[PDB]
Amino acid sequence: ASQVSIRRIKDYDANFKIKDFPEKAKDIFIEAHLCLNNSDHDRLHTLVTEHCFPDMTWDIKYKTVRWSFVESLEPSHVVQVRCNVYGQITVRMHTRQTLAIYDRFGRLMYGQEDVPKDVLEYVVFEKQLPYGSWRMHTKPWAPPKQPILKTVMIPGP
Amino acid sequence: ISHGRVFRRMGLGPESRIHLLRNLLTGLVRHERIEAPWARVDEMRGYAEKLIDYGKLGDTNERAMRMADFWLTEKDLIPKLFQVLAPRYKDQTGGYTRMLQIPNRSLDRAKMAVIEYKGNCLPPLPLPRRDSHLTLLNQLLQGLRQDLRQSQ
Amino acid sequence: ISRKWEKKNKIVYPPQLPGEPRRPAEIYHCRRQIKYSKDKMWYLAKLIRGMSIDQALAQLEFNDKKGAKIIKEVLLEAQDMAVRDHNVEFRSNLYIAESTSGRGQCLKRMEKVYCHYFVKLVEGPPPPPEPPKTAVAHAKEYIQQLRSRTIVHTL
Amino acid sequence: AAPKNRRTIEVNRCRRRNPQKLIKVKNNIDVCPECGHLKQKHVLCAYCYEKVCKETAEIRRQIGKQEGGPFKAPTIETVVLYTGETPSEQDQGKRIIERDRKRPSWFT
Amino acid sequence: SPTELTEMRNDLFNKEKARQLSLTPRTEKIEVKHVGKTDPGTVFVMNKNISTPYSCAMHLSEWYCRKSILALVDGQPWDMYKPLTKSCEIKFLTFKDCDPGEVNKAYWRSCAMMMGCVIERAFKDEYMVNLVRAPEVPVISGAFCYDVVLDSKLDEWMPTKENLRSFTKDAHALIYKDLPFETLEVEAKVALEIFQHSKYKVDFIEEKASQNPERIVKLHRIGDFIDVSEGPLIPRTSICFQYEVSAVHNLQPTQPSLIRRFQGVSLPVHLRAHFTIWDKLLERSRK
Ligand SMILES: [Mg+2]
Ligand SMILES: [Zn+2]
Repeated sequence: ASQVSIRRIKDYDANFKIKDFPEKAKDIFIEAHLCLNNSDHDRLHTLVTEHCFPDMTWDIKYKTVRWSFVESLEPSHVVQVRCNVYGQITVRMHTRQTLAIYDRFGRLMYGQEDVPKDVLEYVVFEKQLPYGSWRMHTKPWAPPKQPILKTVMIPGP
Repeated sequence: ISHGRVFRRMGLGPESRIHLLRNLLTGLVRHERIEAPWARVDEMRGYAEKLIDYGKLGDTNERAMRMADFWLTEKDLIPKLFQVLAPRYKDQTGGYTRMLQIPNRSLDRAKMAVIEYKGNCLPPLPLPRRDSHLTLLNQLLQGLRQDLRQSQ
Repeated sequence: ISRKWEKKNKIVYPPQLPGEPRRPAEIYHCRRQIKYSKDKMWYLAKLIRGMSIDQALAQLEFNDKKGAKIIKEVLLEAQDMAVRDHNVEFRSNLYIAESTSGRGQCLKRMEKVYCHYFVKLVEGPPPPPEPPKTAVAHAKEYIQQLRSRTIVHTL
Repeated sequence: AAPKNRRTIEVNRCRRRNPQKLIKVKNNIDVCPECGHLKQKHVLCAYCYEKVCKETAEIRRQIGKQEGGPFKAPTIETVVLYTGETPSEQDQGKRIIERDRKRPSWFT
Repeated sequence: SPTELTEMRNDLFNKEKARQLSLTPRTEKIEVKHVGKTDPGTVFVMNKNISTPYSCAMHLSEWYCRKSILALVDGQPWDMYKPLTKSCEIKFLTFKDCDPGEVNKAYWRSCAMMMGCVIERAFKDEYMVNLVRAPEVPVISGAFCYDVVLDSKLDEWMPTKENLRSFTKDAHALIYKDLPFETLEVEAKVALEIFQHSKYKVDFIEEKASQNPERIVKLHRIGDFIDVSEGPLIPRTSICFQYEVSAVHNLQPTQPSLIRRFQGVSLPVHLRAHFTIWDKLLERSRK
């Protein structure tokens, strides 16, 4: 498929455990989404780059998210990998999540507590090509969306 | 004590009062609608009315011509008075001007007022209408209209 | 120079249990360095002390004092922030819980006065005013006092 | 003369916060039933009046552009006509002040 | 034993209300476009079967809530507390619009329902009062009428002015209590499978929906009181400020029973009428 780009990965990394990559990806995924519920964003600094860390941390302050993982529907398999190169690797994942976000006053504003429900993801990890290690970097045709508990207004033009 | 004194006191004396009202009246005859402080407009309304009264007598009269000469400062307006305003009100025998209050002035928070000569070409002031005739109280009063008319 | 007010919009309460009453939201907001005395801003601050937001805006739009438009801009910014960030549902479901005016900093020439305006908006409808003390309440409390007399200075 | 003693915060509070010095709540505000803006009863809707003054100013700018200079008060009535409005049968012999925007709905 | 009949009604009313409210499948969303000259072109995003027009009115301003008295959705009157059902278009009708027709009709049928909830409990328990109907009359007529049938023992009792005064005081207590007019859409079978005590409204219950193609009917509830009407009602009983039941009438064909008719007249808080104009209006509430 894209072995030409993966030649750089083989040369630089010199380890390239292809089949272990899904395991590490799932581990970092669950870890990163595990520590969004404690205000302990310091490690989230090193689990995600500055490209998508500022949004993942600023739009969640004063919101008592309590995420959770319960199951992986089937094993996660790698996808096409392309590659003055930052190594971007895309992994497909069908997972089983629960999510219950709250406002800074403790009133539910999204999702239900247990409601263990399925999610489809096209996650993409990136890594400096050195000391910098694996970091989640990004996350669909038209899947449905769960509504918001709140009723809103959209003013006129 | 000021019992029964109908003339406001403004300006630097009586003369300056007449001159202030004269400038207001000239602006009114020139533009047909002016926004001025409320008390001054209320003082000038009577003068604008009587100016139209003098203007109805027509050019040929000399007393009216002298009066309109004094009370109009840019004389291009004296034609108008005798050929557009006074003819316009050949039917009305009174009440040629409408006077409203408007939002207070931004700088000095004075009580404002727009005054205009009825019937001009300008876009119409947003006059306040009364309640629609179909409202509950009006409907009950209409029923009373009918029931009283039949009895009488 | 103490920036305490704007730090009360960051207290993260614990997630509510499904049983307890829904907690009314809040928003604190402040305008700093209003070129206007404090002994004059106090009257406007007290005017809107115990009334809902919309009535407050209505009353301020038609007041003559210079600080009226400053308070109005502050309240509008507060309402917008409350809906946009603090997860308030209805932008009319707020009321002035606290309104106060405070001193300011800058220098003299004859003091050049300044002042800050502090507003706390609490979600929900206005609380009804404390009703007048009905005559039966006065008689009841007088009886209560007459019925608490003890023999003074003896066993 | 001059004060004989400072006045305490208590006396000053009983003066400054007396009801006579407070700002009264206005009992005469409402909503323009059709237009839907705030207004006092005995006063014009501020937004409506501004939108009227804008058009009056535009009309008057056209009038000035047509009369040339000062001292030109016409001796006939005037009528203002918006785009796609031929001078009606009643307005002949009256000066026309053409404008280049559709007539406002509120202009009757 | 009427004091248990009310419970026997309210329990099943709440039962149906709960079973209907529980049908909503996890808070679906609907879009309500707003039309009208004031604040036009807004798009409310509401909850399919929870949010009411009030939930939309409050979004705009306290002024809309205070002044609004009925809601048009798809250009038909729709009570303020009645939940919405689908992506719709909305507008708010007040007392001071140019054409307060629908609002006047709703106000007067609501006043009729209030007079019902006042008269029914007005008498001594040893008597038996049975509400017949709220005959729709035009606002122009001069008063709203409510047809009831008293027990046959009272043929020699034309109410005296003092008892009418008592009626008025009780109605004023009801408005002072400030209860809402809850609504409920129900399949017509409730009137045919439970409500056996419907003896004279047994006729109206087929008039509910036998005429319309659908088999659903409207129920209105003041609170520990139920009754049907033919259209939406005003949201709160506080809207009425001036209220008075003036006198009563009888219809001569006295074969079935004595169909007493009660007259009343009222106005909202907005359209208060001065003292003397109110006396004149009352004088004409006796025809
Ligand atoms: Mg002076
Ligand atoms: Zn208006």
